[PDB]
Amino acid sequence: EKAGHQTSAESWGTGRAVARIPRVGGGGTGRSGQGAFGNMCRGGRMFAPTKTWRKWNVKVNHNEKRYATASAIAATAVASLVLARGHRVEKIPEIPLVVSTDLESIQKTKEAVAALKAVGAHSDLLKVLKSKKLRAGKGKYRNRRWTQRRGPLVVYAEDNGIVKALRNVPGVETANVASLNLLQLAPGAHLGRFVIWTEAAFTKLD
Amino acid sequence: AAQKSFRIKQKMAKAKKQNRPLPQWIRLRTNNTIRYNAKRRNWRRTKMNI
Amino acid sequence: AISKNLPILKNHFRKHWQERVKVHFDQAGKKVSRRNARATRAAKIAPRPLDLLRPVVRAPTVKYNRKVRAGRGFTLAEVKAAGLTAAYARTIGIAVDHRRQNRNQEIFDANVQRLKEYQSKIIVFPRNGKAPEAEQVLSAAATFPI
Amino acid sequence: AKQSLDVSSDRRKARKAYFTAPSSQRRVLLSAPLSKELRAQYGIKALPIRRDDEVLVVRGSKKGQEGKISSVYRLKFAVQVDKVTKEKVNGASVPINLHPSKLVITKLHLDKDRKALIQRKGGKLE
RNA sequence: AAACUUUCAACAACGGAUCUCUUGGUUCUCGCAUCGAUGAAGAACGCAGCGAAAUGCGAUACGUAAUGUGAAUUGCAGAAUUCCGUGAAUCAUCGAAUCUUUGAACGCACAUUGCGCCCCUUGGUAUUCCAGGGGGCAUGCCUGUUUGAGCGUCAUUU
RNA sequence: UAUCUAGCGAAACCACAGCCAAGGGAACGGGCUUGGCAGAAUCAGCGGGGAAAGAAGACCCUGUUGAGCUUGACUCUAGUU
RNA sequence: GUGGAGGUCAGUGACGAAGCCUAGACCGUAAGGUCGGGUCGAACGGCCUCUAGUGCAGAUCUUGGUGGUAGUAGCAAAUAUUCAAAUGAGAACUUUGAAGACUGAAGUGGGGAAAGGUUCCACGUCAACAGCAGUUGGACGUGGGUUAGUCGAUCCUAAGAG
RNA sequence: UCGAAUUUGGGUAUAGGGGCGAAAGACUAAUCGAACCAUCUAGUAGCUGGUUCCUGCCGAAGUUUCCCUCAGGAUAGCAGA
RNA sequence: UUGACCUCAAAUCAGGUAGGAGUACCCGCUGAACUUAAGCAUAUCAAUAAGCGGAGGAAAAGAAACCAACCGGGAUUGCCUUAGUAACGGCGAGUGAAGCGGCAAAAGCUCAAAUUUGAAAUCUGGUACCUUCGGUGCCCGAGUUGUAAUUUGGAGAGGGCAACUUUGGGGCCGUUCCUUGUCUAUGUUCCUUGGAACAGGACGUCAUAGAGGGUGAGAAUCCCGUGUGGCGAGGAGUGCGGUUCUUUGUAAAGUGCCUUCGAAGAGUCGAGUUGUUUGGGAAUGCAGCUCUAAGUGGGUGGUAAAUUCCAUCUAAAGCUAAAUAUUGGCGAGAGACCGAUAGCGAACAAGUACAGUGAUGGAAAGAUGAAAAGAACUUUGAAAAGAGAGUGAAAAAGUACGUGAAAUUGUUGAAAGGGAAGGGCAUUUGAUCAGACA
Ligand SMILES: [Mg+2]
Ligand SMILES: [Mg+2]
Ligand SMILES: [Mg+2]
Ligand SMILES: [Mg+2]
Ligand SMILES: [Mg+2]
Ligand SMILES: [Mg+2]
Ligand SMILES: [Mg+2]
Ligand SMILES: [Mg+2]
Ligand SMILES: [Mg+2]
Ligand SMILES: [Mg+2]
Ligand SMILES: [Mg+2]
Ligand SMILES: [Mg+2]
Ligand SMILES: [Mg+2]
Ligand SMILES: [Mg+2]
Ligand SMILES: [Mg+2]
Ligand SMILES: [Mg+2]
Ligand SMILES: [Mg+2]
Ligand SMILES: [Mg+2]
Ligand SMILES: [Mg+2]
Ligand SMILES: [Mg+2]
Ligand SMILES: [Mg+2]
Ligand SMILES: [Mg+2]
Ligand SMILES: [Mg+2]
Ligand SMILES: [Mg+2]
Ligand SMILES: [Mg+2]
Ligand SMILES: [Mg+2]
Ligand SMILES: [Mg+2]
Ligand SMILES: [Mg+2]
Ligand SMILES: [Mg+2]
Ligand SMILES: [Mg+2]
Ligand SMILES: [Mg+2]
Ligand SMILES: [Mg+2]
Ligand SMILES: [Mg+2]
Ligand SMILES: [Mg+2]
Ligand SMILES: [Mg+2]
Ligand SMILES: [Mg+2]
Ligand SMILES: [Mg+2]
Ligand SMILES: [Mg+2]
Ligand SMILES: [Mg+2]
Ligand SMILES: [Mg+2]
Ligand SMILES: [Mg+2]
Ligand SMILES: [Mg+2]
Ligand SMILES: [Mg+2]
Ligand SMILES: [Mg+2]
Ligand SMILES: [Mg+2]
Ligand SMILES: [Mg+2]
Ligand SMILES: [Mg+2]
Ligand SMILES: [Mg+2]
Ligand SMILES: [Mg+2]
Ligand SMILES: [Mg+2]
Ligand SMILES: [Mg+2]
Ligand SMILES: [Mg+2]
Ligand SMILES: [Mg+2]
Ligand SMILES: [Mg+2]
Ligand SMILES: [Mg+2]
Ligand SMILES: [Mg+2]
Ligand SMILES: [Mg+2]
Ligand SMILES: [Mg+2]
Ligand SMILES: [Mg+2]
Ligand SMILES: [Mg+2]
Ligand SMILES: [Mg+2]
Ligand SMILES: [Mg+2]
Ligand SMILES: [Mg+2]
Ligand SMILES: [Mg+2]
Ligand SMILES: [Mg+2]
Ligand SMILES: [Mg+2]
Ligand SMILES: [Mg+2]
Ligand SMILES: [Mg+2]
Ligand SMILES: [Mg+2]
Ligand SMILES: [Mg+2]
Ligand SMILES: [Mg+2]
Ligand SMILES: [Mg+2]
Ligand SMILES: [Mg+2]
Ligand SMILES: [Mg+2]
Ligand SMILES: [Mg+2]
Ligand SMILES: [Mg+2]
Ligand SMILES: [Mg+2]
Ligand SMILES: [Mg+2]
Ligand SMILES: [Mg+2]
Ligand SMILES: [Mg+2]
Ligand SMILES: [Mg+2]
Ligand SMILES: [Mg+2]
Ligand SMILES: [Mg+2]
Ligand SMILES: [Mg+2]
Ligand SMILES: [Mg+2]
Ligand SMILES: [Mg+2]
Ligand SMILES: [Mg+2]
Ligand SMILES: [Mg+2]
Ligand SMILES: [Mg+2]
Ligand SMILES: [Mg+2]
Ligand SMILES: [Mg+2]
Ligand SMILES: [Mg+2]
Ligand SMILES: [Mg+2]
Ligand SMILES: [Mg+2]
Ligand SMILES: [Mg+2]
Ligand SMILES: [Mg+2]
Ligand SMILES: [Mg+2]
Ligand SMILES: [Mg+2]
Ligand SMILES: [Mg+2]
Ligand SMILES: [Mg+2]
Ligand SMILES: [Mg+2]
Ligand SMILES: [Mg+2]
Ligand SMILES: [Mg+2]
Ligand SMILES: [Mg+2]
Ligand SMILES: [Mg+2]
Ligand SMILES: [Mg+2]
Ligand SMILES: [Mg+2]
Ligand SMILES: [Mg+2]
Ligand SMILES: [Mg+2]
Ligand SMILES: [Mg+2]
Ligand SMILES: [Mg+2]
Ligand SMILES: [Mg+2]
Ligand SMILES: [Mg+2]
Ligand SMILES: [Mg+2]
Ligand SMILES: [Mg+2]
Ligand SMILES: [Mg+2]
Ligand SMILES: [Mg+2]
Ligand SMILES: [Mg+2]
Ligand SMILES: [Mg+2]
Ligand SMILES: [Mg+2]
Ligand SMILES: [Mg+2]
Ligand SMILES: [Mg+2]
Ligand SMILES: [Mg+2]
Ligand SMILES: [Mg+2]
Ligand SMILES: [Mg+2]
Ligand SMILES: [Mg+2]
Ligand SMILES: [Mg+2]
Ligand SMILES: [Mg+2]
Ligand SMILES: [Mg+2]
Ligand SMILES: [Mg+2]
Ligand SMILES: [Mg+2]
Ligand SMILES: [Mg+2]
Ligand SMILES: [Mg+2]
Ligand SMILES: [Mg+2]
Ligand SMILES: [Mg+2]
Ligand SMILES: [Mg+2]
Ligand SMILES: [Mg+2]
Ligand SMILES: [Mg+2]
Ligand SMILES: [Mg+2]
Ligand SMILES: [Mg+2]
Ligand SMILES: [Mg+2]
Ligand SMILES: [Mg+2]
Ligand SMILES: [Mg+2]
Ligand SMILES: [Mg+2]
Ligand SMILES: [Mg+2]
Ligand SMILES: [Mg+2]
Ligand SMILES: [Mg+2]
Ligand SMILES: [Mg+2]
Ligand SMILES: [Mg+2]
Ligand SMILES: [Mg+2]
Ligand SMILES: [Mg+2]
Ligand SMILES: [Mg+2]
Ligand SMILES: [Mg+2]
Ligand SMILES: [Mg+2]
Ligand SMILES: [Mg+2]
Ligand SMILES: [Mg+2]
Ligand SMILES: [Mg+2]
Ligand SMILES: [Mg+2]
Ligand SMILES: [Mg+2]
Ligand SMILES: [Mg+2]
Ligand SMILES: [Mg+2]
Ligand SMILES: [Mg+2]
Ligand SMILES: [Mg+2]
Ligand SMILES: [Mg+2]
Ligand SMILES: [Mg+2]
Ligand SMILES: [Mg+2]
Ligand SMILES: [Mg+2]
Ligand SMILES: [Mg+2]
Ligand SMILES: [Mg+2]
Ligand SMILES: [Mg+2]
Ligand SMILES: [Mg+2]
Ligand SMILES: [Mg+2]
Ligand SMILES: [Mg+2]
Ligand SMILES: [Mg+2]
Ligand SMILES: [Mg+2]
Ligand SMILES: [Mg+2]
Ligand SMILES: [Mg+2]
Ligand SMILES: [Mg+2]
Ligand SMILES: [Mg+2]
Ligand SMILES: [Mg+2]
Ligand SMILES: [Mg+2]
Ligand SMILES: [Mg+2]
Ligand SMILES: [Mg+2]
Ligand SMILES: [Mg+2]
Ligand SMILES: [Mg+2]
Ligand SMILES: [Mg+2]
Ligand SMILES: [Mg+2]
Ligand SMILES: [Mg+2]
Ligand SMILES: [Mg+2]
Ligand SMILES: [Mg+2]
Ligand SMILES: [Mg+2]
Ligand SMILES: [Mg+2]
Ligand SMILES: [Mg+2]
Ligand SMILES: [Mg+2]
Ligand SMILES: [Mg+2]
Ligand SMILES: [Mg+2]
Ligand SMILES: [Mg+2]
Ligand SMILES: [Mg+2]
Ligand SMILES: [Mg+2]
Ligand SMILES: [Mg+2]
Ligand SMILES: [Mg+2]
Ligand SMILES: [Mg+2]
Ligand SMILES: [Mg+2]
Ligand SMILES: [Mg+2]
Ligand SMILES: [Mg+2]
Ligand SMILES: [Mg+2]
Ligand SMILES: [Mg+2]
Ligand SMILES: [Mg+2]
Ligand SMILES: [Mg+2]
Ligand SMILES: [Mg+2]
Ligand SMILES: [Mg+2]
Ligand SMILES: [Mg+2]
Ligand SMILES: [Mg+2]
Ligand SMILES: [Mg+2]
Ligand SMILES: [Mg+2]
Ligand SMILES: [Mg+2]
Repeated sequence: EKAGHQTSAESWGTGRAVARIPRVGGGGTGRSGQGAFGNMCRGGRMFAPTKTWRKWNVKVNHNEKRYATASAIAATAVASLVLARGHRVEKIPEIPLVVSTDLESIQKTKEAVAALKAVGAHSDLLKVLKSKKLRAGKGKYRNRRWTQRRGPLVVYAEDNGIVKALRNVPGVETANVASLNLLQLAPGAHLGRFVIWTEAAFTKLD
Repeated sequence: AAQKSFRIKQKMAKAKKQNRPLPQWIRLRTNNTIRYNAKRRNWRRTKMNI
Repeated sequence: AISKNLPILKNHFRKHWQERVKVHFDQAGKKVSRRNARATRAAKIAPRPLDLLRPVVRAPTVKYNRKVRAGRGFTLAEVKAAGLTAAYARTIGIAVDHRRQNRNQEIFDANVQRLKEYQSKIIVFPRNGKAPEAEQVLSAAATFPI
Repeated sequence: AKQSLDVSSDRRKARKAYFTAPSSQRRVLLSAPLSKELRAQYGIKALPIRRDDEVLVVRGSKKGQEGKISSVYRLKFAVQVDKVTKEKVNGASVPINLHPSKLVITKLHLDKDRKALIQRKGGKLE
């Protein structure tokens, strides 16, 4: 907020054949005389400088919110939306994809991946990995360096090692039915996330 | 001036000692970055103001 | 600056207000910090239960006297009538209010019975040593709802 | 996936830490992997390079060459193998700068301490 | 028709846009509570084998003691006794020291490397003069110690 | 001195520019319309023109813009009684 | 059409990304889009969304850079120079010798106060500087140089400070 | 004008609604009908200047009324959606 | 004459404390004007800036001389709300609180006024010893013009009667808290492009580790780290968990009944006036001057006064954690933030260089390459340099150094030009090029 304004610069008034921005006073440095404060001057304050009391968060009605996430769950069936969303699902048994509750208790990553593959997730786990790109923007040097696709969403009822087994495999996200988050059910506001429901989780939905 | 205080003659002594070119060996150091002496002074160009 | 059929507004922004804007960016911060603060008090406080026993009280004025509401402390009368002293009731997690006076019998029996049930549903460890670990119920308010 | 609240994935915080790292920290940064043989020989995967070790360049143009580490040039984040050098126009010879991660360690220079280190990591030795 | 002027292009100038960089900035959040007469913050002058500066330090001067590491430092020279070791290092850590001239800044002054006083000590034939070494002397205020003042005032002498 | 040479080498100013007559036009055109005309590249002079350059007109008016100064203009005030 | 953000095309790329050049090609009424070639060297784009420090010819606009002017105005106050030798790659300008002049002791002579602060002196030396020059310099480089019982300060008091 | 109300060095005092003035509103560091420095301050501006891509459709007003109003507002009207 | 007392002095007397800094936040003092009112003086800006004094990790506030008017509540602080409301206001412009309710945090108390009077029971200092944040003995001294125990309004005290119930002070080890150290997976296998493989292909491995950085180009698996755990070290400290030694006691406290009492802050409360301030209105706080109380009293009860009632606290002395604040400081994690004319003025020997008598003012300035491999040598040159050579993946990277736009400039090539140039529609000529035939 104090930026651009660390000068005691005055206008020179008119009558001096030169434009009338404030100008740095004094001499001997060549800053002395330069246009000041102005939003069009090198070094000036910017126009309408940004402020922290900008609205950052947003209120959504709790009920509209549920409608949204309800709808996002509804479309995790509907084979077409899931395909249309990325999500290589042509070679999976059926939709929804309900898996044995024994999944929640898997402790080890390699055993986790191996079952995800067994039930059909192979192609999607490969979409990620074959997709990691250097983020194009300046974000690439703002802690947003790489980029990739979004894997399957494994929904559990009780976490018994499954959340830790999967955590480190690219693209796979785990979630607990009782929670469930619109941002993962519909990444970037497209419907149709590939969801692998443990059976325990599937029944708790109701 | 021509009959000074020790404080002043002292300041001039430290002055003299800063009026020397770069010790050229520095130019060779790893990551060295100083090219020339950028604080070089001259009696007939910039007065030291005591 | 008067025009159109608009409601006359009163937007008090003629002092140097931009100097005194408080954005609660630390809202999530201070909740995390408040939760940890209680999780430490819980553990410091042995099996004792974070809060004290509060009395029933009838809320003041013609607008809130329908409701009943936790008051500050238990009055010297209720404490005695419920069979203990002020000085001691404090060390037993009971809040005592030297300022509150008893004018209504109903409330009085209410709080004296509230003190009976409190005493009957706690256990007070000996001064000695033992310290027969007995796990904290965390409120007391929750235990003895109003 | 970072999980502690005292690691920083901040790319700026990292690069500053590396380039401004003190000598004592660069010693461990300048670690070379032991050779296949030496690894089963010591039950140990790699070690902070040190001067009179014996090394084989398993990367770069000087792939295949080998020799004794002449100096660890911690300042330059670079190690110099006396045996791997440039000749110039004026015949003069000049060290090439090599990086421990592209070397492999073949014969260690053993101290009282160098051994106790190998044992501190959980190794066996000859 | 040249020259010249103009326009387009290639190659070469001038200039530093653009693209890509980033040990910097900016904003948010979390944790914490520690300057000083036991001389702070700031200033001045100094200090390296070869430095003007930046950084660091104080005549023990890019550092001394200690502790951890376990072999560098490196622009050049260098020492070499320091490499199975009370031990390399422009290392880390830091609990011990040194810490010029100053500064609230305190013997007095201070546009002065100006001028006193005391104590111990050393030399000069010296309690007294000169010179070297060490240790000292500001203000307000509190508690106490000692030495005092006043027909303010109590008793006690013969 | 200028002026020709060797070396050294600025500034103001610059919409684009630079031949006229009349006409009309913001009522005095370098450009527009109709005529006169019109031939490379230039040197020394010159003060007709460029309504030349130099300063967001000191004059004059407007502004619910000032300030120095004055006074039985409004409103106060140190002091003094 | 731009900067950044969610999703996606398992998009483009060191066998050459981005950029820049190009009276070469094509699409759109247009803002613009696409391609070829050349230069280049590490990143980058399409589509659905999100987002703003989002588009310049002007503001006697800000900062930087560049012209016409123009090899032009100009380099004319202080009476003045000349011949030879030496040096040197190079001499109207340096050094020496010779001549002609000047200041004319109210000095262009001989010292100081204030102020500068090393300019003093020697050796080396010409990239910049000395509005021609340069072998010369108050320039550059590297060194040397300021000796007190009696000269000053220090002591005293002045207006005054405190 | 040039032997004194002369010239002049150093030291010293006077400070901004204040100083100093053989009196010119002069002088007070190229600043004087109120010095310089920073801050309040991005002071206010009914006034001047500028206000950055394309295409498509519609498309005005200088009139009414009240205004310390007359270079401005409100109001109606015309305009779009 | 001698010894005290009171009050006042002096010491380089014995031991200590104050200054100054900083100041983001906190307690006070002091105090504008620009501005807004379309003019302007009340008002507004603003109880703001500038000035002055004083603190802390927070400060302050705080256990009701409170809110209320209820079926009453019950220290303070802060949020949500009350509310842009009650109210103030050239009633204009503008301004503007509080009680209740929900919530965060919670916590409570101590002096003064009392005869210990069968024993000043209290305390600083010196001194010797000790088990040294301290204890003991002794001696000066303080103190009756009152130091302790007791009591604090919620009470409480002196009597009298009647019974039970309860404990203090150390060691030492842990845990807790603080500072720290070390260790803990998996490819560097082949082929291709390359100067470099960290790139594409092939075949694998680890994964509670595919966060991040380094390394000759996009590296989970080359290095450091990451994840998960393990092994240590040095502190502090009475939180509490263990232990263990002293029994502090003819000590201290709690409660029932009967009786007598029941001390409670003054140039203050309050009142007049003046000024200031406040939403506070016949006056919200504050201050100056004058007047100045009382004890069934005093204060408050948001319209002045007289009378009668009622409600409600207990002033003029005091301490106190948390919830609260924080453009400063120490240490951390971050971002739909800026990307070297931007972002702090400063990404660099930046508050530098430079200006100013001074207060102050205050820049510009990042990038060869993976690596200096920073060009040996030859030749022309007085030198600088040029020309060869050489290095490099590249000199179309030569310490003028990545890319290297534009204005503007040189050269070469093409073309036009009788007082500007440039533009529109159209076609000749010259140059140049797409597509389509099949
Ligand atoms: Mg501002
Ligand atoms: Mg200013
Ligand atoms: Mg101009
Ligand atoms: Mg500027
Ligand atoms: Mg800026
Ligand atoms: Mg603006
Ligand atoms: Mg909604
Ligand atoms: Mg596994
Ligand atoms: Mg991979
Ligand atoms: Mg992408
Ligand atoms: Mg980005
Ligand atoms: Mg980018
Ligand atoms: Mg980009
Ligand atoms: Mg002198
Ligand atoms: Mg200066
Ligand atoms: Mg001076
Ligand atoms: Mg209307
Ligand atoms: Mg407001
Ligand atoms: Mg305002
Ligand atoms: Mg904040
Ligand atoms: Mg918090
Ligand atoms: Mg609580
Ligand atoms: Mg009630
Ligand atoms: Mg109520
Ligand atoms: Mg116990
Ligand atoms: Mg770890
Ligand atoms: Mg480590
Ligand atoms: Mg290791
Ligand atoms: Mg090194
Ligand atoms: Mg390297
Ligand atoms: Mg012919
Ligand atoms: Mg072109
Ligand atoms: Mg450039
Ligand atoms: Mg850029
Ligand atoms: Mg880079
Ligand atoms: Mg940052
Ligand atoms: Mg955080
Ligand atoms: Mg030095
Ligand atoms: Mg150094
Ligand atoms: Mg040190
Ligand atoms: Mg050395
Ligand atoms: Mg040795
Ligand atoms: Mg040791
Ligand atoms: Mg050591
Ligand atoms: Mg160190
Ligand atoms: Mg010493
Ligand atoms: Mg020190
Ligand atoms: Mg003094
Ligand atoms: Mg002295
Ligand atoms: Mg003196
Ligand atoms: Mg002697
Ligand atoms: Mg003798
Ligand atoms: Mg002495
Ligand atoms: Mg005394
Ligand atoms: Mg006495
Ligand atoms: Mg002429
Ligand atoms: Mg001639
Ligand atoms: Mg000429
Ligand atoms: Mg010539
Ligand atoms: Mg000139
Ligand atoms: Mg010019
Ligand atoms: Mg034009
Ligand atoms: Mg034109
Ligand atoms: Mg004419
Ligand atoms: Mg005609
Ligand atoms: Mg006419
Ligand atoms: Mg004209
Ligand atoms: Mg004619
Ligand atoms: Mg001619
Ligand atoms: Mg002419
Ligand atoms: Mg003329
Ligand atoms: Mg002219
Ligand atoms: Mg004018
Ligand atoms: Mg103007
Ligand atoms: Mg006026
Ligand atoms: Mg005036
Ligand atoms: Mg009159
Ligand atoms: Mg009068
Ligand atoms: Mg975009
Ligand atoms: Mg580019
Ligand atoms: Mg081209
Ligand atoms: Mg072309
Ligand atoms: Mg084409
Ligand atoms: Mg085209
Ligand atoms: Mg096309
Ligand atoms: Mg192209
Ligand atoms: Mg190409
Ligand atoms: Mg390209
Ligand atoms: Mg590169
Ligand atoms: Mg994309
Ligand atoms: Mg969009
Ligand atoms: Mg903008
Ligand atoms: Mg435009
Ligand atoms: Mg444009
Ligand atoms: Mg632009
Ligand atoms: Mg422009
Ligand atoms: Mg323009
Ligand atoms: Mg325009
Ligand atoms: Mg311009
Ligand atoms: Mg020009
Ligand atoms: Mg010339
Ligand atoms: Mg000429
Ligand atoms: Mg002339
Ligand atoms: Mg002359
Ligand atoms: Mg003559
Ligand atoms: Mg000759
Ligand atoms: Mg001559
Ligand atoms: Mg002659
Ligand atoms: Mg002569
Ligand atoms: Mg003569
Ligand atoms: Mg004479
Ligand atoms: Mg004469
Ligand atoms: Mg003379
Ligand atoms: Mg002399
Ligand atoms: Mg001088
Ligand atoms: Mg001399
Ligand atoms: Mg010489
Ligand atoms: Mg030369
Ligand atoms: Mg010169
Ligand atoms: Mg010259
Ligand atoms: Mg020359
Ligand atoms: Mg010299
Ligand atoms: Mg010298
Ligand atoms: Mg003398
Ligand atoms: Mg003397
Ligand atoms: Mg005084
Ligand atoms: Mg005045
Ligand atoms: Mg004034
Ligand atoms: Mg005054
Ligand atoms: Mg001036
Ligand atoms: Mg004034
Ligand atoms: Mg001045
Ligand atoms: Mg503005
Ligand atoms: Mg007007
Ligand atoms: Mg105006
Ligand atoms: Mg349009
Ligand atoms: Mg129409
Ligand atoms: Mg009127
Ligand atoms: Mg009117
Ligand atoms: Mg107008
Ligand atoms: Mg109307
Ligand atoms: Mg209409
Ligand atoms: Mg003393
Ligand atoms: Mg202070
Ligand atoms: Mg203060
Ligand atoms: Mg005020
Ligand atoms: Mg304002
Ligand atoms: Mg107003
Ligand atoms: Mg106004
Ligand atoms: Mg106005
Ligand atoms: Mg006015
Ligand atoms: Mg207002
Ligand atoms: Mg006010
Ligand atoms: Mg304010
Ligand atoms: Mg202030
Ligand atoms: Mg505290
Ligand atoms: Mg403190
Ligand atoms: Mg706190
Ligand atoms: Mg009380
Ligand atoms: Mg309350
Ligand atoms: Mg209202
Ligand atoms: Mg209003
Ligand atoms: Mg107000
Ligand atoms: Mg308000
Ligand atoms: Mg509440
Ligand atoms: Mg307490
Ligand atoms: Mg008692
Ligand atoms: Mg007492
Ligand atoms: Mg290969
Ligand atoms: Mg890389
Ligand atoms: Mg890289
Ligand atoms: Mg890439
Ligand atoms: Mg990596
Ligand atoms: Mg990675
Ligand atoms: Mg891995
Ligand atoms: Mg890893
Ligand atoms: Mg690893
Ligand atoms: Mg420690
Ligand atoms: Mg009281
Ligand atoms: Mg009165
Ligand atoms: Mg006041
Ligand atoms: Mg009233
Ligand atoms: Mg009042
Ligand atoms: Mg009453
Ligand atoms: Mg009354
Ligand atoms: Mg009550
Ligand atoms: Mg007290
Ligand atoms: Mg307090
Ligand atoms: Mg902060
Ligand atoms: Mg964070
Ligand atoms: Mg940070
Ligand atoms: Mg900048
Ligand atoms: Mg710019
Ligand atoms: Mg920008
Ligand atoms: Mg700047
Ligand atoms: Mg940097
Ligand atoms: Mg810098
Ligand atoms: Mg300064
Ligand atoms: Mg400076
Ligand atoms: Mg500079
Ligand atoms: Mg670069
Ligand atoms: Mg560059
Ligand atoms: Mg490089
Ligand atoms: Mg480089
Ligand atoms: Mg050769
Ligand atoms: Mg050759
Ligand atoms: Mg060459
Ligand atoms: Mg290549
Ligand atoms: Mg290239
Ligand atoms: Mg070359
Ligand atoms: Mg290049
Ligand atoms: Mg070179
Ligand atoms: Mg280049
Ligand atoms: Mg002509
Ligand atoms: Mg045509
Ligand atoms: Mg065909």
